[PDB]
Amino acid sequence: FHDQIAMLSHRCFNTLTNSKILAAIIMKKDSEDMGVVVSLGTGNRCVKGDSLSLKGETVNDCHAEIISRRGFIRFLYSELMKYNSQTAKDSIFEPAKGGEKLQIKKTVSFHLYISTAPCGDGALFDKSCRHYPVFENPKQGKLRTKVENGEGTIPVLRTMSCSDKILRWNVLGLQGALLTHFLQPIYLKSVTLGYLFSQGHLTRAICCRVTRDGSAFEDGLRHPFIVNHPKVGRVSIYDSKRQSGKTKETSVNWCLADGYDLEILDGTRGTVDGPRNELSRVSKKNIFLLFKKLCSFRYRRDLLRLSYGEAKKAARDYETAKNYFKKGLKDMGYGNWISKPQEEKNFYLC
Amino acid sequence: TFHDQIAMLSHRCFNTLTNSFQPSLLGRKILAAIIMKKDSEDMGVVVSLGTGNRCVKGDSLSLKGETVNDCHAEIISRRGFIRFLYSELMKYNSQTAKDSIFEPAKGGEKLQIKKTVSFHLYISTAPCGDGALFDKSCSDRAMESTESRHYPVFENPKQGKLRTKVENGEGTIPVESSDIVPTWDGIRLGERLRTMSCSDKILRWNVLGLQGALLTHFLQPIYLKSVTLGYLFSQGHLTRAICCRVTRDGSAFEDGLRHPFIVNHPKVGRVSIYDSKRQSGKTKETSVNWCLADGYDLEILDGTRGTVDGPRNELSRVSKKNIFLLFKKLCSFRYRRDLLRLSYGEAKKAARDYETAKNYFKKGLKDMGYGNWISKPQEEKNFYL
RNA sequence: GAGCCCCCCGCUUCUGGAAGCUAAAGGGCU
Ligand SMILES: O=P(O)(O)O[C@H]1[C@H](OP(=O)(O)O)[C@H](OP(=O)(O)O)[C@H](OP(=O)(O)O)[C@@H](OP(=O)(O)O)[C@H]1OP(=O)(O)O
Ligand SMILES: O=P(O)(O)O[C@H]1[C@H](OP(=O)(O)O)[C@H](OP(=O)(O)O)[C@H](OP(=O)(O)O)[C@@H](OP(=O)(O)O)[C@H]1OP(=O)(O)O
Ligand SMILES: [Zn+2]
Ligand SMILES: [Zn+2]
Ligand SMILES: [Zn+2]
Ligand SMILES: [Zn+2]
Repeated sequence: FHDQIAMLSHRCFNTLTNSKILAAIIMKKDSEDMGVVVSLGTGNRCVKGDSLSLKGETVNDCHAEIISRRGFIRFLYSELMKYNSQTAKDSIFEPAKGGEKLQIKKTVSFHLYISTAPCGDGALFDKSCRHYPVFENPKQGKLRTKVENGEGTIPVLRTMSCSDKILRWNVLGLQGALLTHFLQPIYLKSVTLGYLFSQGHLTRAICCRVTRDGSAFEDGLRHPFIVNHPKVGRVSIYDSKRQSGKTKETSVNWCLADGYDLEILDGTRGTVDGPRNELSRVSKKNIFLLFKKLCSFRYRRDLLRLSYGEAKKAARDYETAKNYFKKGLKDMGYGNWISKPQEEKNFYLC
Repeated sequence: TFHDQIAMLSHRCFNTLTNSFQPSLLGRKILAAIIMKKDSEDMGVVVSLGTGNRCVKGDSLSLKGETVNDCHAEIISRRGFIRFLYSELMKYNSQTAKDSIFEPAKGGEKLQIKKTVSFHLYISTAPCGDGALFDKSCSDRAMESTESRHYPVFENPKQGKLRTKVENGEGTIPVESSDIVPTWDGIRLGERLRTMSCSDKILRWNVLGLQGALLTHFLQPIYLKSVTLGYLFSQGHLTRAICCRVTRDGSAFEDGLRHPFIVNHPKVGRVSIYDSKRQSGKTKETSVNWCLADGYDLEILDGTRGTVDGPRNELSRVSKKNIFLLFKKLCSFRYRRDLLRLSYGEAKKAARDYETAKNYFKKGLKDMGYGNWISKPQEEKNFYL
């Protein structure tokens, strides 16, 4: 099953780049349907403190998984644009309970593919080493933050590892805070790894680290947020020699609604590769514009007046679930999750 | 001491140990040995032996200290010396204090080496790094100079720079403006693993001691007295490589260091004539270890993986785990209950004096202008037992 | 200050040999 996911992602990337560390998100309409790559990203770098922007014109994490999520979010905005009464049947969204929000249809699902293991708790193992998590040592399961000048992470202006962010996705959903105003949380059906795959430490890293001490965490999670446990798999055949070849710091991102227009960024700074230093299309400003257009289209003038921080905090349910998940992580002994100052998110669109 | 004696002792010990073993040890090799001399008329006895020319890859590292991060001959030789020191500390007691190489120091808290006992080191070639940036045609002639005063030469700024043996690369490259921070998952994901050169390690021994950090609980630092090389010897290069490069900008570094930690200026020497048969290619990866307490037992390791060469890839007796086991045994024997409840990293950090000296030495190396020391990921030094 | 090539050093692919990569240390030419 995961071989088809990997080959689909590789074929899509090769076709788009005809004119590597590569992640993709794949939406499979039905079991018989092969599936289509919907979001695609590459990169291995993260910006530093000097490239941090208060007004949010720079992507603060050019890693592959993060940028694929940010392409998938743009794709979801596009699909919400396309939704109407006439095209309701042919879309992937259906009315949810209460009629206040839409929701993803049952048959359509999403899957994630990463060429290598996420940084953090997904590659803490040696040759010696239903979910089957592994908790043999006290140090295992701790939060780790990305280090500057490298792909690695160190245990706890600091950016959490890819594994911790995948855990946050598996608890609070993929859609983020803003799309909660119009959607229910969406969770990955499966996670596929190309290299550096350990079953015990991947399932512990992404889902099961909050189920170590029993089911005392799920009960406190208000619906519809759940502790997702996606199916975890590996590619059947793999390259033997680890690839140590030097890797460029360019990041390629694409979404299904963009046709054949890839965007290239440099992870050291987080802007489009060019002398003019164009604003990235996966940046905070473009996402806020896309949301304000969705709100204008949906006649929800209440959300227009809110800035990025105010609109993000407007989703009471999502923010309460986020705070509860952070507190649950701090309780079990994993260190404090770092959040950037609110002045970064307190920007008003022009 | 007459260097030819050190070389003959080392090679005779090797030949006797491997006189009738498997033919796989007939390839080219680099040999290092440590010799101890109890008095003036002592003929000399080998107390360690190591070989090999490789290191581990970034993939083969271990999170519980079950691998050896290096296999260069001098490194394995110093590890064997550490094992010998542990065994000799085991044998010590009140009855056999005179026959032992140790004597009580001021206050009796920690032992020290007898003033009549000395240690020498022989390497079959020049140590990699700052000690080998010159052609074999630059071979100086052997002179029996009575004076012990070194003669370092600082021809260019590039000389004196620190350097690492990168993985899957050729040569010995300085600590660049490469700010790649060594991390466990980062190295696993595919970055380059950089192990420090043997010349830098020998400088570290001369400034800190050959006993490491754990042994400093029970002993004062142990220093070397002579280094004998069998090829690629140059006085002005080797002297700066091992001990003089920390004294280039005056003696202000010496007064900063705190007794019993002091710089060491061992007598440098070269064998009378080199063995001209030094083939460049065909350098296999097997490594050999031998200590005095072992008797006739030699440990053969595959240098690429850092484990015992065999299908079972069992533990190496020079690995960090076995050294920690010996430390626990000695702490139990010496009624040191407080140290018995600490981890490897904390036990090394328990010795305030050695840690302070090591940090000061690294800071002095960086400030004076030779780069920054490259350390293994913290998840690899502080392991789980 | 730029460009080119001449030599010694740990890996992959077709007992031996051949090719390629690795980035440092000296040299020559315009
Ligand atoms: O860009 P992402 O990596 O996908 O996540 C960012 C951001 O994380 P980064 O700053 O590391 O990029 C926020 O995390 P913080 O570091 O700011 O704490 C996070 O959550 P918050 O914005 O609530 O802090 C999230 O937001 P969401 O919960 O909607 O997934 C999202 O923020 P943006 O998408 O607005 O940039
Ligand atoms: O090569 P070795 O002679 O065995 O030196 C190793 C080790 O070097 P490796 O990099 O090859 O593992 C450490 O060097 P770094 O990892 O820091 O670069 C260093 O350990 P410390 O810096 O923490 O002191 C040292 O320690 P010591 O001076 O006590 O001998 C010692 O460590 P081990 O004895 O544990 O192998
Ligand atoms: Zn990452
Ligand atoms: Zn799980
Ligand atoms: Zn060497
Ligand atoms: Zn000297």
